[PDB]
Amino acid sequence: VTCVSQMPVAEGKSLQQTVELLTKKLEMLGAEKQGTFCVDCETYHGKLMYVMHYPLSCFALFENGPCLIADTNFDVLMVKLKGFFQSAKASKIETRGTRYQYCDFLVKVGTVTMGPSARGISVEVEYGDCWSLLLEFLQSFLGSHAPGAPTVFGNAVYGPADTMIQYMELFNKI
Amino acid sequence: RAMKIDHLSIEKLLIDSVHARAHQRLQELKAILRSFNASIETALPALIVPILEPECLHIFVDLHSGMFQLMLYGLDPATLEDMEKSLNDDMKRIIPWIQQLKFWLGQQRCKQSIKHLPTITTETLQLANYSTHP
Amino acid sequence: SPHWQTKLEAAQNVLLCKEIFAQLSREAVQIKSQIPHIVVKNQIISQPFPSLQLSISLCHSSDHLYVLEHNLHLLIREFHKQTVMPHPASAPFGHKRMRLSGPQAFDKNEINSIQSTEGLLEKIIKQAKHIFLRSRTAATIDSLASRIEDPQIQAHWSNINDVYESSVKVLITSQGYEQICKSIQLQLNIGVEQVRVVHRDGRVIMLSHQEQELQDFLLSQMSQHQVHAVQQLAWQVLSFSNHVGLGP
Amino acid sequence: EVNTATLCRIGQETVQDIVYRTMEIFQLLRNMQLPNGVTYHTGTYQDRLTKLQDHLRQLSILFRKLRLVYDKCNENCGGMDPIPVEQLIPYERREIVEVNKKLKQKNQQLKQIMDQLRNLIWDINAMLAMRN
Amino acid sequence: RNQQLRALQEECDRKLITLRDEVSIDLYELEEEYYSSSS
Repeated sequence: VTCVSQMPVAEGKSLQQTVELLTKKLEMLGAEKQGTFCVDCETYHGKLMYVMHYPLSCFALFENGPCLIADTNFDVLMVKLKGFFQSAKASKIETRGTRYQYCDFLVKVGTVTMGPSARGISVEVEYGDCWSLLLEFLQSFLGSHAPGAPTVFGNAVYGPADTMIQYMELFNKI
Repeated sequence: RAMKIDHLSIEKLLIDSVHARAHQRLQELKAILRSFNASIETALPALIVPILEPECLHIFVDLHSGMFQLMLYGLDPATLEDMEKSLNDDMKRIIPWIQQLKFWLGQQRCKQSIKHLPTITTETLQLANYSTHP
Repeated sequence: SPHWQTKLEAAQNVLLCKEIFAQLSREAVQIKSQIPHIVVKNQIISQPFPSLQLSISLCHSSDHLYVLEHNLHLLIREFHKQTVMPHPASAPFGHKRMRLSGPQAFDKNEINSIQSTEGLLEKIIKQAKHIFLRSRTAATIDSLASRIEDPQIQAHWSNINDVYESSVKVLITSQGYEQICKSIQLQLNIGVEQVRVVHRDGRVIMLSHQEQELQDFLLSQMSQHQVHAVQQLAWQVLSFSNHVGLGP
Repeated sequence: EVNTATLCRIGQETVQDIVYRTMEIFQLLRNMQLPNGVTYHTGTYQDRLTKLQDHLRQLSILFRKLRLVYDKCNENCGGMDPIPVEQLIPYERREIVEVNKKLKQKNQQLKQIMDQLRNLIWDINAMLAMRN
Repeated sequence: RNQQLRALQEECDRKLITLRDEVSIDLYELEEEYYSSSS
């Protein structure tokens, strides 16, 4: 279920130009319009401020984060423990983008959160291992990129939030 | 037509009024079609506009509001609906959707004809590199 | 038997009937442009497709029975659901489907599992399923009467008839030959869309409301497959016989 | 009481049944494991033994009837013995035809009756669809 | 009264379902007997 996701940091033309080129390649592949599930990426910390949303958001404090409550409950817990936590002051960024469901495969393009960032390509599997079609699509979709290899294929059952935290860990990359 | 019953039911009055105005605008659309083309059909609850010359694309009117939507025993949802919404909002851009539906029937007929035999249809070859001979 | 008791019961019955008639009227007038319909003070009729004059009507002193019982049961089940317990601990007072989105992420499942449209639409599509079954039976009868000298096609309905769909398994059934079972068409008929039928190839298909020639095409090609199989039964002429070569 | 064509059809059906019984006896011989395997000590063992005994007795009777019908077909060569229409394949009866017409009419009547019956059965299935 | 009538309607549903199953076996038998002959 929890499918891989990476961020090929392209250059040369522009960031928006590379995003448009990737979107055009996906549309040529047959990416159907499926809204824009813009998944933010905010930081305040070893807790976090993950605001990525997949019609529900949560922040992964540690141990991949439980974050099993709805977004309203999490926000209420945060506002209640205002200062009682150790995680307000860091840079609060927000990534965006559109989500297209080609055929039983949703692809989301996480744009620049604070402005310096890449466009992470996130895909969603059906059942989930299961890298045959994953790799067959990734090689036909991009070039020398999309390594992925999350804390998956270890068997605790298709954890998305751990992958999201791994993707948000790219903050120190720039 | 032109019912003037003596308060049998206010609902009957609404039926009379809306039926009359709907038949008026339907005859208007039929005259528009006859101005463009050279044969159509008409019925009591609504009318029919033909698109093939050997049974779909039936027009109808909202009996309780404007915006007389259309529906065909076919496909393409969320697109035909937008076409009918633009029609209700403008009433001018009508023939481009007529030609679109012509193309639609043309492609659906061959798709349904090739469905039973072993075939795989598609929009285009998606390879315009040798764009000289085609 | 108590007289005033059954009188009061019939009174409650006609009261709830008036209530549900008002509800269906409000639904038909407040619905979107999904389908046109005719609403009168006491007589209702819709038209989801040609030859669908659904004759449901509120009578009063001032199939023919199953569909109304179905409608009553569905509306009273709707009301009953509007009244399962929420299993509240702090203060949910809702349905477990609401809290299920928390742990189990539902992009569109939770939206679909919350609430949907019903009432007139469900009865309408049930009548659509009924007319589809009638058309299938008519096609079978026409084949039996016309293609009598042809291989007598044999059908068999299913048993778990759901609220919206059903299915029938049909076969060629040549005259006195159980070894000619070369094609078996399973048709799942539903008022949602066109019927999808599979014989032996997984060829997902979709006919029209008055399109039935696919049955005759399957009949011809299965007659061909059957003569091939019975030739395999009695020399050993190989499988070089195809469907149609360039068209004779 | 000739029944000659019916006799030939019966002989064909009998040889077909002989082939099918050969298939059946092979399919019942393949699943005859060791006696003291797990539990089938003698019960299912002697059961299938008697089953195959009846199988062979029936097959012997069938071979007897096949020999008999073959001898009857051989002795049936009376009048128009050559009958060269085999290689020359092409390229009162009124009472029988009337009885057939009446039978088909009664069959159409019973077909309409069965149509009403199956309509009622589909209706009952619809009712059960409304069940809880 | 609730429990009593619930048991009653359960018995009624069981009888109706058994009726449907028997009629299903019957319809299968008669349809097989009918479709085997074409007038």
